[PDB]
Amino acid sequence: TLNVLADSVLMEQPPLRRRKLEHLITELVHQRDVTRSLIKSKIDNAKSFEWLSQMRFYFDPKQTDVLQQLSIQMANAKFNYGFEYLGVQDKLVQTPLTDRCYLTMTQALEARLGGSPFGPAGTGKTESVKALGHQLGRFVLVFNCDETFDFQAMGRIFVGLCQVGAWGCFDEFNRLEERMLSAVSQQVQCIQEALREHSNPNYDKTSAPITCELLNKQVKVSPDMAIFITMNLPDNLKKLFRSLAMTKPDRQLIAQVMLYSQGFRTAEVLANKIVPFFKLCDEQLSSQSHYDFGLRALKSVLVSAGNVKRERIQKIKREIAENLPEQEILIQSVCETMVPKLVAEDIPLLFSLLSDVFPGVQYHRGEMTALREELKKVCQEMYLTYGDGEEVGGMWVEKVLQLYQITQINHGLMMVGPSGSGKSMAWRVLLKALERLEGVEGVAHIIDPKAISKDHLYGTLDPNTREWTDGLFTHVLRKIIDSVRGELQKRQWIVFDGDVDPEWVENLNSVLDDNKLLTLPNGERLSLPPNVRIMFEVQDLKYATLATVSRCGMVWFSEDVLSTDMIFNNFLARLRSIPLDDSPMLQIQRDAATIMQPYFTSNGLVTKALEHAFQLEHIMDLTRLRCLGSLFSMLHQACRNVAQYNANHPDFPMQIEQLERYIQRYLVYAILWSLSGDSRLKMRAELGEYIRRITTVPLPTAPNIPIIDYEVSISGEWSPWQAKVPQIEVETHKVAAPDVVVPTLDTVRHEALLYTWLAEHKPLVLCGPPGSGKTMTLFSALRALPDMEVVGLNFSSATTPELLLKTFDHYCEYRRTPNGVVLAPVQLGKWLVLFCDEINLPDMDKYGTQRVISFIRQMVEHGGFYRTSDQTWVKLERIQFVGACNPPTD
Amino acid sequence: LKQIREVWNTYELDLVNYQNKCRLIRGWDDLFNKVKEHINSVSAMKLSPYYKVFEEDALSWEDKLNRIMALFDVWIDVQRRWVYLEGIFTGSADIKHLLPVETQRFQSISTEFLALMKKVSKSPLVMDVLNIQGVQRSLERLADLLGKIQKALGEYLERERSSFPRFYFVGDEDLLEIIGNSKNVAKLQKHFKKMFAGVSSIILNEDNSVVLGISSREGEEVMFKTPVSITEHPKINEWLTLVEKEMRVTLAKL
Amino acid sequence: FLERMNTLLANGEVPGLFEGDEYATLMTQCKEGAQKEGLMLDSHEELYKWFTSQVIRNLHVVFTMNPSSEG
Amino acid sequence: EAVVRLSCLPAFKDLIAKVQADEQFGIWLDSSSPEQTVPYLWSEETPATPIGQAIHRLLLIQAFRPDRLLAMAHMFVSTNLGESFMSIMEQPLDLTHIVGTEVKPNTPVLMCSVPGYDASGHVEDLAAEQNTQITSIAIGSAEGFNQADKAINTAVKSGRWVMLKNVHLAPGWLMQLEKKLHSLQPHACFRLFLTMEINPKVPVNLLRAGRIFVFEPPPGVKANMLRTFSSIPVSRICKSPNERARLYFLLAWFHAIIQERLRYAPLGWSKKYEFGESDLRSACDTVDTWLDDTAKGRQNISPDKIPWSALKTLMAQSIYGGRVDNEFDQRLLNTFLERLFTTRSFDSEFKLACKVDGHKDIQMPDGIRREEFVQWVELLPDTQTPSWLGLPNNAERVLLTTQGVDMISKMLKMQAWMRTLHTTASNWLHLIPQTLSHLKRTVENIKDPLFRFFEREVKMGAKLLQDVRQDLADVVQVCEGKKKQTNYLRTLINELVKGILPRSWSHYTVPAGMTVIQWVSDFSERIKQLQNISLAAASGGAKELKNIHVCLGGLFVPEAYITATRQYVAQANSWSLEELCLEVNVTTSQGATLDACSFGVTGLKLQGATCNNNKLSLSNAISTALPLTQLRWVKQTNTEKKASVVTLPVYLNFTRADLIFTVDFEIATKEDPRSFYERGVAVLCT
Ligand SMILES: Nc1ncnc2c1ncn2[C@@H]1O[C@H](COP(=O)(O)OP(=O)(O)OP(=O)(O)O)[C@@H](O)[C@H]1O
Ligand SMILES: Nc1ncnc2c1ncn2[C@@H]1O[C@H](COP(=O)(O)OP(=O)(O)O)[C@@H](O)[C@H]1O
Ligand SMILES: Nc1ncnc2c1ncn2[C@@H]1O[C@H](COP(=O)(O)OP(=O)(O)O)[C@@H](O)[C@H]1O
Repeated sequence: TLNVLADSVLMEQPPLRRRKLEHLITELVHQRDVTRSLIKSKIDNAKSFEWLSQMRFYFDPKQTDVLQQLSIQMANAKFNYGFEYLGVQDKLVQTPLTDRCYLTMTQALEARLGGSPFGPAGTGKTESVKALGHQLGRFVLVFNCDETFDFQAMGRIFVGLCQVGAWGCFDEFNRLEERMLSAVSQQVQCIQEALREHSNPNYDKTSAPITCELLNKQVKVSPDMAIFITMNLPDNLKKLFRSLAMTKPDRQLIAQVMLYSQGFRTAEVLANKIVPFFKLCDEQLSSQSHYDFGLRALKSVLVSAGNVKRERIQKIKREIAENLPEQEILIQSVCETMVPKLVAEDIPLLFSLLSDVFPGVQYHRGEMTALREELKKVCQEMYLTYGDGEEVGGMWVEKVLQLYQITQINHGLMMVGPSGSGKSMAWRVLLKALERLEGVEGVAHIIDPKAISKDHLYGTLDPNTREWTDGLFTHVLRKIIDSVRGELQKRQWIVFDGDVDPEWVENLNSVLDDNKLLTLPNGERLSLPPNVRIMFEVQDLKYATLATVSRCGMVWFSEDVLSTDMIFNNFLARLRSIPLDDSPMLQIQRDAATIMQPYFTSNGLVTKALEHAFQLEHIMDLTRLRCLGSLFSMLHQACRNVAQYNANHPDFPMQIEQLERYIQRYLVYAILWSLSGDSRLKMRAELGEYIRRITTVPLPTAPNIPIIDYEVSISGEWSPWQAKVPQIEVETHKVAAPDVVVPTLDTVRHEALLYTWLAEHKPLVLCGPPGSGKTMTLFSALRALPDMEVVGLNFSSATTPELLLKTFDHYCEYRRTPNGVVLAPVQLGKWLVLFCDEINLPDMDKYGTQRVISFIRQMVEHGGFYRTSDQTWVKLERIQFVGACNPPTD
Repeated sequence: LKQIREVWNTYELDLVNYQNKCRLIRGWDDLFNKVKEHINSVSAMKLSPYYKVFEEDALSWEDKLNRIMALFDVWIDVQRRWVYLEGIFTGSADIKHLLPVETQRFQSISTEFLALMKKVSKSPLVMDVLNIQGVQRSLERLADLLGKIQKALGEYLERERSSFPRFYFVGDEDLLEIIGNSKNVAKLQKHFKKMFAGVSSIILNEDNSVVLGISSREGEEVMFKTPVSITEHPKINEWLTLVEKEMRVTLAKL
Repeated sequence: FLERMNTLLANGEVPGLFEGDEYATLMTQCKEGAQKEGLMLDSHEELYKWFTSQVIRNLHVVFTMNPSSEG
Repeated sequence: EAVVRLSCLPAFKDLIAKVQADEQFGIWLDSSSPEQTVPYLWSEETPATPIGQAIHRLLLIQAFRPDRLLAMAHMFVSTNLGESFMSIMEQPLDLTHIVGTEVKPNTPVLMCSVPGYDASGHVEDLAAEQNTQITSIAIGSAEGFNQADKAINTAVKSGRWVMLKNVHLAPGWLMQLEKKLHSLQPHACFRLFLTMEINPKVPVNLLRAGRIFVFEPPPGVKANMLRTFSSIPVSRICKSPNERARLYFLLAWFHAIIQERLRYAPLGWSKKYEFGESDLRSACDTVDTWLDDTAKGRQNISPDKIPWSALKTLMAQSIYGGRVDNEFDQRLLNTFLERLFTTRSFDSEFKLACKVDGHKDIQMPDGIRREEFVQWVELLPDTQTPSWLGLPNNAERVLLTTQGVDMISKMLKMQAWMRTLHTTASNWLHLIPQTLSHLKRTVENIKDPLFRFFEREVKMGAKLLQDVRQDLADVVQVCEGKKKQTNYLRTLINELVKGILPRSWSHYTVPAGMTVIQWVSDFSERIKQLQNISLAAASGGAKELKNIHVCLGGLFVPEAYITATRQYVAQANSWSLEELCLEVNVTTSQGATLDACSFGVTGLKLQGATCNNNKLSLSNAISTALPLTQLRWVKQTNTEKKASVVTLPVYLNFTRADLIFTVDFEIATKEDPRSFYERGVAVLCT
């Protein structure tokens, strides 16, 4: 029968019949080992314990009562079969640990005691209890005792278990806190003491059914019911519960039986290889909060390997025939699931371990040439870098392909990696490539959490009128579900860019799982359409619950996927194509890029300078994207200085000769002020000295004066800043008066950088010790600009995004949808800057996220935010942000 | 006391609309904390020796504050109970046929409550509605009636849950939905998932009057050996028990 | 309390303090003060600015504290 | 070392010189109780006071034979307070004298009992002898609280002795009782008894306001068996086939043996399992049901027909093995059950325990009725060595040494300090080695699993060393006052003054509670071996790492070292990882040549056994040093292991809480594996 089943699982079967087959292989394998042990033990008597200790089934159709036709006996227990339809469910491999669990729990059931499996999580205590309950046909309930535990429900749930004859399993019962643990223990003790009297020596025949008190009234207790307390126990239940140590399951046996039920020949070798490999991955690989090398992950890898093998054989058929290498099929399944979650350091380690446990075999990746060609078209027009392997951009495109695979498999993908990796670019390029290849439109809803209150994210009920108002994500789900507007032919990717946090994913945990439904406070349920993908673009998983991380697949975007060469290529491609002025500007931009191309290459001036600056000391934590973006903005200004120079001089425009010598020196100036503009003067001098010995750009002749003290002017010459500091004589009534600045070395150069970075409308933060002159340096440049009106705003610990909202309402007006709702200042032609006093002052949350900082980041990066009144996207028109702060060490 | 004598002169009830197009009171925090502060202040001033400018100005208003507090802390309970029971009696169907005396008593109660709400809306002044006689006694009668009818609804839910004990696995709102949508059987299929282990749907007749079997999440069907007709067993608990029994019997025969 | 005093000291105005009826009453009394102090009435924003400046020149906040430097 | 530390004391300047002579010193050291007579080794001429000699002998006993520390302290208390001081504790306490006179009716008598013991019988006999009625009440029922309150109200006015059973279940009601007991009681005869187990959640206010009596189960197999036989009803043991009496006797013997082995928890069963009356009740129920099923009638059934397999399997897998966590405690449970529960247990020459007290044995009582088994149990000798339990005789010495160290620690915790903390921190800084270097990483050695493991180990050790150095130098700087401490520094000082290991310094597995000085010492040893490893890696890339005679105890994750060695052997050949099995060779000379697949380790200690060349043999002296234990990985042939080999667990600490790996050893030609299993033989890294 086993041979027939194993020959019938290789071919094409319906999924239901496939599951029936696999259940049959599991039982027939268990029966095969049991019979083989009986044969080897020379068992002849049918009353021997070696046979009497096995779960045995006795079926007698002659009985008129439905419930007692089938009798199941384990050792001396005699349960009837609750003829309740279980569905299809999932079947456990009867390992010796599972057999011991069955024996112990059945013995506890006969003694009218309870079963209390204990051990590390993931062993199979809850699943073994459920499997035993399903073997006897009982309606088994599992109560999750870690969180989302409804105490008010337990009162009637226990009564239901009593009056139905249903079981009950408490997954991780010790996770309950003492207040609710004590009362649940009291109810469980009442139930157990009521159930213990069913086996009274003198009252075994209970003419009057035995009752307990749960709802302040007597309720009958059926003998068929049971309660199981799985742990990781209260003195009430110590005398009424049998305990079993479920410490370590037989992973090799489970793997072998599952592989054999998947149709794998030589499943024993594959299991005894894959289990040690999963053991090593918990030792040799760096510990990550998202790594799952447990039993559930192993089972998932095994079923995926079975699917891969069936796909391979059915592909070969359309070109029995059982000559495929099983190990290579197992390795592909491991690598198609574990590599996306691996950090860049663990990727070579995984293949080293693979070559250790599976020597000689190699992992070959699906080419997906169809999508890799549309990637080259979505890129090269978004000014990004494409790769095809070891070449530049290969890691990023591999991460995009893995992201595509996870979107195909899962629906709650979670792109995670250090800030500065190409996560957002990856999913944007994937969305565009999918829209091009499949012809299905893709619309992205980038909802930023931690910027609005959770009530505004979902909604709430007013306790007086009981009227329901929907939140942002809830309204998005409504507009996707209720209104069609090409529903099935639009890819709604609801990207949750921001920081992951338990509080706003409590409601999402019901959506990330297979339920795919959102439960609202008012009781309505909305089901997620299959086109919707809930994407979590987050920086780290430090404050993510195990439920949320384990409920969805992910791809890890390490910092190594996006190299510096790729960023330089993006900068130069955007420079040569996108006009800074929204025709001669493009020409001068291309000339600038050509002049400055040899420095923006592999190694070279910029790479060496950035590497050297990373080992210096800065007031804030050094981020590569921060320095690179500041450098790019300064260089963009260097191409506008040429525009103004040409405009001022219609005749005799600056030719390539002057432009070359100007931009070579401006590149060094911008490198110095961008890679060391947040460090001490000694660090600036050190960076200048390092630059002097590695550059070919002509530098200031005087060696005793740092390069940081010079300016490039417009003629391509180092003009010292001291030549640009005037000697002013302030009138007597304005001596040391507010908003009175005497020019000096620092105020003439910092003002230059402020002009440079405000002409781009780029947000900036002025960092320095208190009273150093950050505010005065800013207002000496802001109010100089005719149209750059300033809005005073002070940030304290209790500051929340509502402060920015009230500032916007007071100084800005919402346009009546020219093209969507746009937030613009009341006056036209004037730019508002919201000076951020102590931008780093706001209080750190318990989950490491300042709400106002994330709120302003949402509109610095995505150019807007979401209104809380009608849940519509509002776009900033002429709003600019400027910050100032003391050093973070204070 | 100077501000106390004028805060009551200008004080709106701040009426709001309802899903049934009726007026209700939304303001409760300002209507409790401010009155408590005023009564504490007047009690302190009367107790305090420095009162020889207000020899008699708060005793005539201490009783007014007590009347405000009693009327409105009964009113909040009245309105909360009324809106909850209005939702229960209107959202779910067959509430007229099931519990007819309760439904008619609640209809009369809602008529009285809406008449009172119209009376308070025509003069949205708290002084102008405290002067109306019989408001306190009518409100306590209304609250006590609401308590009794809510208790009766709970008792009916308990007696319907006692039969077919699988109802103990669902909440009060879910069980009200189950027992109210007797005609619209198609809404029950979302609750069978929690009431059973594996059963998720019931295979009904062409006109959804005879239960031919059950189904599951995957789609596996279990045709009943003897289908049960809801027509001959109109009550939901009866045919649900019959469905469970026939499921057991069908599983045994198969 | 300290959050409110932060704005009362650094800038001299508390934005999230006078809202609704309080804001209108404050405008009434401050414009009346401007009239009785020989000050020309201006727009609501300019009148608010004048009131804030009046607070600047007519308000002194004193903090007394334990010499415990840890506090 | 103890001699050296005692010689540091001024009273023992001449201690090596004086122990050179007096050849009787060795005989005294080997004496069973070398505290009755102690050699004069302190250098004192004039002092002859009894207290001075007593304390000098106490220090000598702490130096020589610290297992007799409890006895020496008892003699010291005898000298300082007379030889009758503790004798009041030996006699059985009489509650009548305490309760009648110096127990006020306001004060509630707390009937404190160790879990697994009941103390209601004492006061029941008290009431029987004093003919006073008791309104005994069980605690745990909702109506039980009201009934107890009504009994309190109706008994204070009449002075009726109220009793509450297991009142520790409810802490809130006990708080209410303690609060309400402040009210005066009209009657003086009132005496309130709260029977309650030693539970840390019990209110402290009740403990302060009440008289606490502590009762413990008397140690010994004989007392345990008397307790079990008294618990079991006479009717339940006498009926049915007469073999049930001997089955109950065997069950009582097994239960007593496994509970008295719990006292020797390190060397007995690795951790303290809970084996109270519930397990014995379940085993009795199992025996009842299976003898009813097998022997339907009342006939004298043959022992061969006894369902031995059913009882052994149910008591090894379901009711006694259901609490065993690891493999080896389960193996020893199985060993006991196979040894006892067999048809040979009904013979007349069947030994309950062999090798006991040298060469004697404990015979089975040839009995048919419970009376003869009980009389046999009460005829057991008062003397009981740990050899009754299958454990070696020196388990008593180990337990006594542990108890002496515990008493020393308790007195130490029952004892400005800027200067002492400063000097100890400076001594730690001087002794702890300097920074650790990891400046070797070549492309060719990234493939080596040994290099990867050693690199991760050295990196983690260097980071933790830098953290410890920085924190301890910060502590030093705060000591002089030139730096101000913070909350982390405050809790660090609070931990260091009490000598408890800081939680921030714990990143590798350490014994559950140890002195910070020991942590600093073993940390210094670990850093020293890591420096040696780094120096070897600097000298050579992949040649010296294999030839490192590493100390397995000092590794932060020695199991990772075993895995890395397996990986290295797998890469050396074309073999895969799962195709390898560990072979272990213990040598004598340190300069023994190492093979290509062989890996030498040092510091391994063998417990309760010794090896001549590579064959184990039992030894009464525990902790036999294994010099240069070689680990070999070989192509396993998938053959069954012989019956002349044993699988010993390899633990890292003296406490047996974490398994590193398992080692197979060939035993000598005389010993059997079962004796190794029951003697607690294992290999220890530290
Ligand atoms: N080939 C490339 N692919 C992707 N991004 C590139 C590439 N070349 C340069 N870049 C730049 O690198 C950055 C990619 O970061 P991206 O915006 O995708 O990150 P994010 O997930 O939104 O945010 P963060 O990295 O801070 O978490 C952009 O500034 C982009 O212009
Ligand atoms: N004997 C077994 N055969 C097959 N799968 C098992 C077995 N034991 C455990 N598992 C799997 O392990 C996974 C986790 O087990 P679980 O019941 O969550 O353990 P715990 O409750 O101890 O955390 C389950 O998905 C289950 O399928
Ligand atoms: N040229 C100058 N450079 C530096 N500081 C100056 C200069 N001119 C005036 N100052 C004084 O420096 C102080 C800096 O004040 P402020 O800008 O509030 O400091 P911060 O912005 O660091 O909080 C001002 O009070 C101003 O009087």
